[PDB]
Amino acid sequence: MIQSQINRNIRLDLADAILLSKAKKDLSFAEIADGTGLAEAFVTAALLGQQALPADAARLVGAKLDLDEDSILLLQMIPLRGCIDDRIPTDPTMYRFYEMLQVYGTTLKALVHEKFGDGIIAAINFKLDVKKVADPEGGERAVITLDGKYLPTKPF
Amino acid sequence: MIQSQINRNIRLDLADAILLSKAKKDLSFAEIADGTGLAEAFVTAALLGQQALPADAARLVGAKLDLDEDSILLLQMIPLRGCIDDRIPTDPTMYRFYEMLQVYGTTLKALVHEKFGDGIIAAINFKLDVKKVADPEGGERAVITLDGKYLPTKPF
Amino acid sequence: MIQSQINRNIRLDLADAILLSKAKKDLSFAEIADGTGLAEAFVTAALLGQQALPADAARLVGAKLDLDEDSILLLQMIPLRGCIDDRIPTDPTMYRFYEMLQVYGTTLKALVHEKFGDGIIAAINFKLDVKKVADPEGGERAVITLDGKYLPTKPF
Amino acid sequence: MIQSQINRNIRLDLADAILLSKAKKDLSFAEIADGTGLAEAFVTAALLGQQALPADAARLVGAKLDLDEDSILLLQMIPLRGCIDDRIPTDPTMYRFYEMLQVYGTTLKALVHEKFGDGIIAAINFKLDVKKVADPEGGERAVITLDGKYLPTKPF
Amino acid sequence: MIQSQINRNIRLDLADAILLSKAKKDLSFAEIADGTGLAEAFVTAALLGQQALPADAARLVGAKLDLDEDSILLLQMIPLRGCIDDRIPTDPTMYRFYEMLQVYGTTLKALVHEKFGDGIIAAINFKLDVKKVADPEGGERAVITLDGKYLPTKPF
Amino acid sequence: MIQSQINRNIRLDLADAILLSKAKKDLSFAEIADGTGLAEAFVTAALLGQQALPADAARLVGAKLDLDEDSILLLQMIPLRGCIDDRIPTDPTMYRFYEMLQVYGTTLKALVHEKFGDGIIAAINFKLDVKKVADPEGGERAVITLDGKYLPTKPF
Amino acid sequence: MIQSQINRNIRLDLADAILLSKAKKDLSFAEIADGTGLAEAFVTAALLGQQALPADAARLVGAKLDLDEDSILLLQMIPLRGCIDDRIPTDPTMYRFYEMLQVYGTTLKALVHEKFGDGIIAAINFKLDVKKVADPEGGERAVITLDGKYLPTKPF
Amino acid sequence: MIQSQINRNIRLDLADAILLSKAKKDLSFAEIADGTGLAEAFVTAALLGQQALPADAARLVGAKLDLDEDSILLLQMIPLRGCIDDRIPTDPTMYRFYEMLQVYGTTLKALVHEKFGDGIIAAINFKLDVKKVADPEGGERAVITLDGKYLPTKPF
Amino acid sequence: MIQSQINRNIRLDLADAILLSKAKKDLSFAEIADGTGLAEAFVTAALLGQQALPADAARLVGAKLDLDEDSILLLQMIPLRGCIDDRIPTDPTMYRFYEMLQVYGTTLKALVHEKFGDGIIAAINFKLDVKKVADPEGGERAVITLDGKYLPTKPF
Amino acid sequence: MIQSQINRNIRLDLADAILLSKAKKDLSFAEIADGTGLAEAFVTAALLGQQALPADAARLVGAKLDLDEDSILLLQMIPLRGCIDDRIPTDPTMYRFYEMLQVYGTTLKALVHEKFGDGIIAAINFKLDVKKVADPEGGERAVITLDGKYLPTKPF
Ligand SMILES: [Cl-]
Ligand SMILES: [Cl-]
Ligand SMILES: [Cl-]
Ligand SMILES: [Cl-]
Ligand SMILES: [Cl-]
Ligand SMILES: [Cl-]
Ligand SMILES: [Cl-]
Ligand SMILES: [Cl-]
Ligand SMILES: [Cl-]
Ligand SMILES: [Cl-]
Repeated sequence: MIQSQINRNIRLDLADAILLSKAKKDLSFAEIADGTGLAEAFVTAALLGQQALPADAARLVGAKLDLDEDSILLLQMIPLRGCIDDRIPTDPTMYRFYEMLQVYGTTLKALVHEKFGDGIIAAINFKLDVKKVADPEGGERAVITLDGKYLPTKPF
Repeated sequence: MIQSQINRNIRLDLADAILLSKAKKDLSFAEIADGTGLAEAFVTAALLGQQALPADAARLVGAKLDLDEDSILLLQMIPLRGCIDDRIPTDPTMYRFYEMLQVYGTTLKALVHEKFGDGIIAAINFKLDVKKVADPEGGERAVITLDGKYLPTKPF
Repeated sequence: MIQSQINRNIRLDLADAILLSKAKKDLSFAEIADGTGLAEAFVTAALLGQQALPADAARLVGAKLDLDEDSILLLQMIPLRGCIDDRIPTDPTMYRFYEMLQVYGTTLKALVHEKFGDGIIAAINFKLDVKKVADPEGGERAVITLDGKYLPTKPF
Repeated sequence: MIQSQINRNIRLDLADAILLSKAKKDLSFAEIADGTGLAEAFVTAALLGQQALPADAARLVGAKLDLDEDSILLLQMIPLRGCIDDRIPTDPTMYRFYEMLQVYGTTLKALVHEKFGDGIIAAINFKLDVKKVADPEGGERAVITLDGKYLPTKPF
Repeated sequence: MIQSQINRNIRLDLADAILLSKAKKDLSFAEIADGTGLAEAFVTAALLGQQALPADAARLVGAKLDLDEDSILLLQMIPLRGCIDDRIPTDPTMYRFYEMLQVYGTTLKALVHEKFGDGIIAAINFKLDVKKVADPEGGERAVITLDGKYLPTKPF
Repeated sequence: MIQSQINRNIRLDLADAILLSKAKKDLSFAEIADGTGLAEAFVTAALLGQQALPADAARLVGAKLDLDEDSILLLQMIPLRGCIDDRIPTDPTMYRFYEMLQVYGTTLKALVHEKFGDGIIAAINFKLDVKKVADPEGGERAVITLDGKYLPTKPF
Repeated sequence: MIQSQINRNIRLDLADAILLSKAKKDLSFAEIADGTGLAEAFVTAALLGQQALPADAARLVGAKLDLDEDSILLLQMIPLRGCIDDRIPTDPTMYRFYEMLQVYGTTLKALVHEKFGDGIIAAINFKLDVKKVADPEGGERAVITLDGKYLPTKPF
Repeated sequence: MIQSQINRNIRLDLADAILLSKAKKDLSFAEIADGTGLAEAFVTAALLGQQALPADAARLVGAKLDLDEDSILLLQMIPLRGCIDDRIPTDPTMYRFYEMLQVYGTTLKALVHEKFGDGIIAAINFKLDVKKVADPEGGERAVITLDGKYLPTKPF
Repeated sequence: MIQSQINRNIRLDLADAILLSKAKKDLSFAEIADGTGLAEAFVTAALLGQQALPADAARLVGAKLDLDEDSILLLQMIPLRGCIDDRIPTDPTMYRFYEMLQVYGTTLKALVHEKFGDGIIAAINFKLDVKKVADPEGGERAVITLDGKYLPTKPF
Repeated sequence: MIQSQINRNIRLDLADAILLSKAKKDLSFAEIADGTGLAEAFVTAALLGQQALPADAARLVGAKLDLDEDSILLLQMIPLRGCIDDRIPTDPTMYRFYEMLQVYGTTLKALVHEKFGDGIIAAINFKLDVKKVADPEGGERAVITLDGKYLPTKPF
């Protein structure tokens, strides 16, 4: 039977536990997700309390990280999502994504309405991935793809 | 000589005037940007107060929207950026981009550090893009790609 | 060509003009929405800045309210939605719906997950109606129906 | 004799324990409420810290969840209600109910005054329910019914 | 037909106008309410944007204050209530009532539940009067009576 | 020697323990205060961290509630007052007192200046009392009286 | 008859106009207060929207500053007090007094209780003066004296 | 070698421990500071986490309060200063000093600039003291003296 | 006679007017400061409402920018300082300085106490400067130098 | 394999422990950083949770401070940065750097755009150092150098 959380601190504390075990075992997120049949961003997000793992994947990551049974169960619960401590990130890495909203939020709105119509790009119907590639002017770049579904707002 | 703003309200007011004229003339953002040599997201963002147009682009868009001379001048000013009214968007379309941060912000941090290292993905050396794609299962999918430069944080 | 707003105050200013004209004419929202083909709540929400009217409806309600051409155009724009002045309503009538969230939000989460699964009840895919019924104990009750769609969240 | 709480964290901590036990036993909220004579939304809200269970119900759910006597006593306390961590939900599932307020709050006010008069729809003399209904265009529709008493505001 | 407001600033601007007129005419609130059939606290709250005057009262006070026709109509509108500028009053005289809540809010909760039960004392089914009397120990006291109905919350 | 607190949490944690004991013993606040010579509102407020008990009273209530010695001493401390978790109550019962300020705060100020002059009604030389009175129309009325000293502000 | 304000911006806008006229006339607050028979700090506070002038003082200062009759009437109103734009000062000069509270607030409380007892030092029965005193080790010191009455909080 | 804190909770937790000890020994702040060579307000502020004691004074108060060696060491650390839980005090006694800022903050600025010039009165080079004085109208008066150095702001 | 402001909006409005004239005349901040005797950052801060200009400097910049007499007088007023619209900058260029605080603020504290002792680095007895330097690895380095006087906190 | 944190409290708790150990050994930040090959501000920031140490540095500082293996592992994790408890520093020493932003933030923006162009000085590409200098007029000054790369924002 599906089970859900209502207080984020339970799964966020579990996340800190997972991170220590991961560091102690010198593991990557890529290798923890290996063998789950699930994308690295989905599995990572679960570990960090923002998604629920199916039972088989919870058991597999739990074995990797030497987690107890209550931890393995908790990873299968539907989370109380929200990873930002207090609404606006303080961490520079996370902040940049917030800054994108500050600079391009209204442009994204305007061009979503022009290209798709009145409604939204779903934050629920998703796939997410992060790639590193060379920058042609030197150095490296991130190409992060958010693959969402347009959901129209229509009169009733 | 470069000129810059310190109060966002001057350019956001101009954005509202620009959008009324745009509506009255039944124009798209695509056609406003057409002929400027500048990307539609860049020109859009400038009309909306979040980038500076070079003089020739400001004159071209100003002729298209029947803007006055002070307005064309204002569009060339480096803006006081920040499009969100009060920190967290109230608008559902814009809100989804905030919710993405709430769900995936720590995952984005985690994967950036794993794949690139310590530092940030910069959204000044950056361009965002929205593609319409047919969902193979009915409806339309927005693929939003975020491309920024990795700037490392290194010991000194 | 679709047109969109980015600062809520343009349409909220128009809303207050609408309400003054409506008061002088002694109009009801039911009568304004008469002949429109659209639900009372939908049209009312448009007048108040939170939905867009199709051109014919904008023309009709604009005739009823003696609106000028710019105002009729404004009602057809996709709004920057967000009706609450500063996040938490001050108005008692409005505040009761917020209090509903303070008391039942986590219950709504838990029951949505049990009945449907991981995901959301979609705020954009919608219909809303307010019905006055008799309270058998004396007085009246409001029955407010929120008719939404379940959108699942699934591993990838 | 009636007993009340003044800090929500006592009952919210109890909720987290209830949820871990419920998950360990793979129970649904529907079955926990079964045998209690009380609506599933009512009982669920109690477990989650937002309502008080009568003594018979507290004992009955306490038996099903293997709760100690202090916990069964706590469930009978009149709570310090307020389920949202910090005013605006971060969790997408709960956030959609907040967003309905941001889109429709003023419409709800305007139609309540039109149909009933000055005053409020109460959230104490109130019930809530959630029904699943197949969308005739594929998938599941969620109908949420909010039912409150009208309480007039009159001159004095 | 009943008319309502959605933005407090319209009625609060009018309240400032009413206060300048009242000051110019050197009137009291007691004098303004006299011959109205209505309690000074009700009429005063209406002038200050927090209640709706019935038509007869509105024209009466309108004549006294030399108000224009739009102003007399505005006074009959159901307000967007909320008199505090930003949530916590800055004014010492207003602050003291806020401080009563900070010191005695939980005691008020506890004693309401003991004396009446689970529920609220409605702040709507109300009447309010302020009296000045001698303090037996010297000086003057305010006796402020808040007469409201208990509305129970019962299991459902 | 008088002793005072600077962190409310010490007294608020004690309040919770007090409340658990009270419930385990099925005591009322009336009965806890009976025998102490001290008003029920004062004794209750002290238990909940908002007033200081004299030593004898602290011992009397400590006996009744089976409290340890550090707890009996803590009840005698002058508290760091402030019972609201975060400024605006989430609890419906307490929120109603906040709502009364949002509706009537400016009217209270206006009538206080009219009746008394410039200054305040003191929340310190003060007593609050709650009295049950059946409504003529069925059900109960809460008549709540706020009685406070007027303290003038005069030119210097 | 006494008159009062409910929106600080009326008196604050007047304050700014007073300040321009004062600067145009190259006047000091000392000189403006000369002849009123009222303290510098009181009269200054009045001009800045935080006290009420008696009529004669208001006519005197109004003559010095060439205020119209509406302005002189406004200066006699009991203000809606609160001079800080948004709770915490941004101005360094004003900020230092806030910093004094951050450093010494709990010490002030502790010593007040030790020296006087439970209660407060009033901020209404209160006079203030700023005095320049030569500093022995070079420079100037300000000695700000806060002179207010102890108001006990007693059991009842 | 000087030692400094960066998280206030270490020293604030220590202050609570000190206060329980002080209460258990029925000591005053005046007694605690005797023999220290330091002003009562300074020593008290140190115990409460807002100043650092010299080693000899830390040892002396440590002995009086029966503090362990880590605690005596902690008292010598330069604190992370800021005694207000959340920016605006809830406690009435502390709140009065905040209200003084809200009433007189702009007057303080105005008179400081007039008497001294552009710059600030220091809250670092700062001595303060609380004196009890009888009121010739009856009762007791607090005279708080804030004695700070003037620090000018000049062009560069 | 020294003159001072109490509401930042007067000088911030003037700043926007100044910036428009500066843009129309195609002037640099270096050119505006030319001839004044005053550092670029000091004069720029004055134009932007954060510093007062000596009269001769005000007259000079006023001539260049074609400002009226009232405006030239306003620039001589001691401002109500604080340039950030709402506490945390939204603009990326300004934000980086805030983020420096979030990353290195506790380090700055720690190293300041180590090198100098207890107290502060003043922002009054203070100047800053921005210098351009070539990056040998390509492009340009900005070296920002913060130079402030150490002001000790000593026991009293 | 690189490891990263998502909850600052883990590293901030470590920082408090480091600071107690450091005080017990009477250590300086200079001596702790000696021998690491890394700058004082960099190593200090790492101990304080705002930078990550390489393995050899982490082992070296951990030997000087008698840290356990888990703590040495923690120091090597990329942190969740953000040292300010709640956005605006309460501590005077840290606050002065915030005040620098409030006075000069817009000047910094304006002069960055004039000297460099549109874009940012990157708060990541960094070295900072704090230098103690003789003040010619008497006392000491802090010279703080922020050495960052200009990152332009260009049209596209
Ligand atoms: Cl990925
Ligand atoms: Cl695009
Ligand atoms: Cl509770
Ligand atoms: Cl249901
Ligand atoms: Cl009355
Ligand atoms: Cl009572
Ligand atoms: Cl006022
Ligand atoms: Cl003075
Ligand atoms: Cl003292
Ligand atoms: Cl410079």
